Amino acid sequence: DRPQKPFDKFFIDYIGPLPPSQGYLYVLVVVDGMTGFTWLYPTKAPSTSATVKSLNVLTSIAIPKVIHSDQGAAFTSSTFAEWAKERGIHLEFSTPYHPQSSGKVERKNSDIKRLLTKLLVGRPTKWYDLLPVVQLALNNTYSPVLKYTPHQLLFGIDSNTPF
Amino acid sequence: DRPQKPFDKFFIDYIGPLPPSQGYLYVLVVVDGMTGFTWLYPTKAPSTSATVKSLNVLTSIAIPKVIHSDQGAAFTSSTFAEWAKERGIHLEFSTPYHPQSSGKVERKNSDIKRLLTKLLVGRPTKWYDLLPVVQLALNNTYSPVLKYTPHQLLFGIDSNTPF
Amino acid sequence: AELDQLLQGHYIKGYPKQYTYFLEDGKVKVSRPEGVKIIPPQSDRQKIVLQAHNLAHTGREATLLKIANLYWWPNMRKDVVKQLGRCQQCLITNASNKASGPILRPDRPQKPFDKFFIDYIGPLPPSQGYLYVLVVVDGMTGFTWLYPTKAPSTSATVKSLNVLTSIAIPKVIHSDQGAAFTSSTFAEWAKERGIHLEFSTPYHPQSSGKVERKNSDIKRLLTKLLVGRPTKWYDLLPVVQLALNNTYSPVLKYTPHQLLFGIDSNTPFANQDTLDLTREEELSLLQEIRTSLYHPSTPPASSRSWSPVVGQLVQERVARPASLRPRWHKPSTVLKVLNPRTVVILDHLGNNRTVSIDNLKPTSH
Amino acid sequence: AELDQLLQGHYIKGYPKQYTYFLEDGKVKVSRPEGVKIIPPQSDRQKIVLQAHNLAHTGREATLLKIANLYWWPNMRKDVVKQLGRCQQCLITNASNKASGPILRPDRPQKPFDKFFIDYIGPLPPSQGYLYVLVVVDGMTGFTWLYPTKAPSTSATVKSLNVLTSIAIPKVIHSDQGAAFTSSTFAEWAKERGIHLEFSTPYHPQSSGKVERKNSDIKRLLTKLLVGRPTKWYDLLPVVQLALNNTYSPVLKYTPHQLLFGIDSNTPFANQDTLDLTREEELSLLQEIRTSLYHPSTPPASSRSWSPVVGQLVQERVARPASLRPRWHKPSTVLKVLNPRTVVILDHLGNNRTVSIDNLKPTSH
DNA sequence: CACGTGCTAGCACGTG
DNA sequence: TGCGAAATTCCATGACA
DNA sequence: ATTGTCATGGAATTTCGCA
DNA sequence: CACGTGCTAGCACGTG
DNA sequence: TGCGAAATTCCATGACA
DNA sequence: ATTGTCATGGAATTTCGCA
Ligand SMILES: [Zn+2]
Ligand SMILES: [Zn+2]
Repeated sequence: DRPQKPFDKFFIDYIGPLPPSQGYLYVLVVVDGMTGFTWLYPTKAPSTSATVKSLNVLTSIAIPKVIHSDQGAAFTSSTFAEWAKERGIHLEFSTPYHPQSSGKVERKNSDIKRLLTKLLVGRPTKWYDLLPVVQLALNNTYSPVLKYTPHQLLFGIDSNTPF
Repeated sequence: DRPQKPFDKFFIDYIGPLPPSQGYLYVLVVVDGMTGFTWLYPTKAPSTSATVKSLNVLTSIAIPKVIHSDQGAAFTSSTFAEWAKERGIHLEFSTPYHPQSSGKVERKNSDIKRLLTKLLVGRPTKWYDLLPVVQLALNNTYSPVLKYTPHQLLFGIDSNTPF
Repeated sequence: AELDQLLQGHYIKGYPKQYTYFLEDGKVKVSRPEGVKIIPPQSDRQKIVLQAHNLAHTGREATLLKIANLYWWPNMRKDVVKQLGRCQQCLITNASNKASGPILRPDRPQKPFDKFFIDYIGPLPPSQGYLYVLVVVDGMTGFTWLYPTKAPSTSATVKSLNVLTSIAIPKVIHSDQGAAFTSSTFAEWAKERGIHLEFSTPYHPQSSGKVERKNSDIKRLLTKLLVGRPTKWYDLLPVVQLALNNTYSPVLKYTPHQLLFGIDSNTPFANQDTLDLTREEELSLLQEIRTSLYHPSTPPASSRSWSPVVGQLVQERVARPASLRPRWHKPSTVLKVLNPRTVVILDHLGNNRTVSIDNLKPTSH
Repeated sequence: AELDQLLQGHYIKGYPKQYTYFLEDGKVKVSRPEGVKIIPPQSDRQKIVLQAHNLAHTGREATLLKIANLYWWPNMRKDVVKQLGRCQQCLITNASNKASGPILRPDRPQKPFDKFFIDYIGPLPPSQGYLYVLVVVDGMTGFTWLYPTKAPSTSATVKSLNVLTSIAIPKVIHSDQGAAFTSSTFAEWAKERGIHLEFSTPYHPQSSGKVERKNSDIKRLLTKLLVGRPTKWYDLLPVVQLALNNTYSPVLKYTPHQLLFGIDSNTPFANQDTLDLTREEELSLLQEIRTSLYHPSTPPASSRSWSPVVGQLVQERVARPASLRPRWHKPSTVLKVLNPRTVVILDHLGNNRTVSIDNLKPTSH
């Protein structure tokens, strides 16, 4: 229909378990559907409980029209569906075992998945502290398909920390 | 020489002892030489000590060129002469046993002397409390020789409590 | 859908014609220069306006623009202002953008001893176990008396004012509604001596301006005198009192002493200009000075001030508002307009209050 | 008696002739319209002026008139002003009658994330054992972040600003010289991330105007929301943050969200005007809005202001002056004039200080 | 004892 | 008369709260 | 039923000493 | 521990 | 065009300290 | 080495719907 924009769709997923860095065994991955921006939230478990804690911090900044995820327990709960409706966030669901995305999101969720793991052996079981730097790299990473960074597409200006 | 004015001369004297009203056995009488105004200060003894306490309260309002008194102990002390000089108050002294004044002051010191004593039997050994009313009457008393009150000559307007 | 005859092409007062009003999704839309907006019925507006305002309890414009994003109807602001007049929280928290009327400059009391102004300075630094000063300023002359007290009590106000009234009695005594002054004991003491107690409006110290502004000269000189020294001021009140009474107001050309006596006493730099006149020829001249003394007139009104009319909706600055609590009381009504600057209100409690317009803002809308 | 040739009838520059200068008591007198006054030698004047001034540490006129009572000489005021420039106590206590120069309106930061403004709101009413809020306002857009803290410590400022900088890093962070901000630990944290710390002049909160003025909207909305309820604000910072970022500044026509993103997110009354453009055609338009945004210019100077020149004598408002203590420090000198409104002084200690002219008065005489 | 009205304290943090 | 310097008046800006 | 005030010092302005 | 810098408490009195 | 009503812009006044 | 700001609502003013 009409052109893609940010906040149109946030793609979420958990990653873990990981090596216990200060109790945080998982990571919540939120990626803007159009700019491929990335937010990362260290959680202690992949529960609605901590999925809410985190998406609140996020939805205090900006609010997606749609959240899209796998049918992971945390995402399919009533708790979460109630939390969603409350804010006018539409829920969309990747039909089981056959994951769904646009090109962009598939690769970004990949970049992370691997970039996380490299700075998991290279800088070992103390990863918690580094998620902010990860997130910055991720959002300042250059895009082939659109020759602009997430930090550029999102804010419309150059990062003050280029990569 | 040149016409009489207020603050030109204050005439002072002690009166007592009197019936112990709250310890105050004496009264310091200060009368302006020209307006015949009267201030009254209850003291515990006719000492320089309490003559100073009292004339300070007075000389914080206004300051005479001259104080004139009998050769009473309190008045002739060094203490008092030092206190006087400090403020540029000239001391004058009624030559012993033959008291000195103008017409006006002689009668006013009389008015008081008697007016005090009437409200000493009529309202008995509790006089302290009444000195303010005495003082007001005294200063609002009408003058024959000049057809004006002390409160008129001093402030140049009618008292808000006429007598 | 009740005023929907616009869908057939009928005209309804206040709706422009050079547009086209269609239907989509089940909603009456309109094509606009701005974009394409949605017109809801009369029944659905009041609610929408509220929804919008409620987001941040926004003012007129900020509230409209949020609605601009989706809707158009005739004179939306008319509906929005209606709502801001009803929102309780906005009315009791938003400050005002209207300034008080210009100040009055009350006539100087006519004679010395017409009016007395009083206030208490302190607590101060403990000097000889005294902590406060009772300042007594005479209206007309500006002659000022200074009484050291151990507390600002009736108990001790009375004590001082007796020593004072030995000289004369005043017609009127004016003070801030300070505890010790609004006691019944003080009312007594004053009734007995037959003096009328006149009281400033609450939380409005310009009312006691004459004292406060003397306080200034009192604190100022005390300081200059206590430089480098530790602050023992008790023994200085005498020195200050005399000195101040005996200092010229430039715009008056006269010391308060002079305005009270017509000649200087025996104080440094004693003016002798009226030396040769009789006391009578001199006391007359004084009656003259007192009459033609410089007096200021009210300054011009501020471009955007307000003045109170009877039965107007008006709110009162909260006494001592708590943290995160609104700074204005529930709105109220003007009963009596004592002057361009003082008003008696049907209070929120729901008493009579005589308040200064300064502690008032006109209710908006 | 040295310039006494006037007794023989000789002329001395600055002394009028149409009077007659005689002798009485052993003092050189002069007959005047005012009356008959005493002229003392040059040697005796400075002392007399002092005697007179010292009575109440009086200003120019009030000091002269006391001397007028007894004396005349050529340009007495010339001698009197000389003395007021030397009296230490008057210079360090008398307030000023010269107003600051008109304010500067600093250019709005160019891009979002150029400048960050921070301050701490509180202490507040204990909500979930939190007592303060760290407010972070972006210069350009006015986008604002709200972090609940248990104290205004570096410890916890760092904590918050990390969560923040995950989105982006700012070039510059500006704050009041608040304890936690002027720590070395904070300098570190900022050096590490390579961000320049820029500091407001002391005791001058207009410098942090952007935050303070956002604080206002933050406290105001919090209150409207906590009416009738007990004040538990912790759970409301989220709600406030979003709402505020998403409320139109009337004079800008834009929400801070919009100035940061170019489209609204999924928040009530979502503006869709840029719906049909590509993200690229849209992000371009934003670069445009940001450039031509309304900006105020400095207001006109006050009739009686002052502006600082190098090497001028100037004094500094005492930090927190004691009771009965002077409100100004010993006079000092201007070294560098950073702008019409900020100055570096040879401090009284005797350091370098960068102070706002507001905390300065030009030394008189 | 809490409430209305006229005054100044007080506490925080980081550093020396 | 009119002109330069002195002297007096004007006033807005702050502190009392 | 009550109401702002006045020291202060550059600047503006009116008076003064002398022709 | 006192000092510099950015915040709100606090205490008084008389009356109900 | 030009006129009345609507709608948008102007701005000073306060609160953040 | 650093600098005041902006929601707000009557009032003033510029744009609009219709001839
Ligand atoms: Zn509201
Ligand atoms: Zn001095």
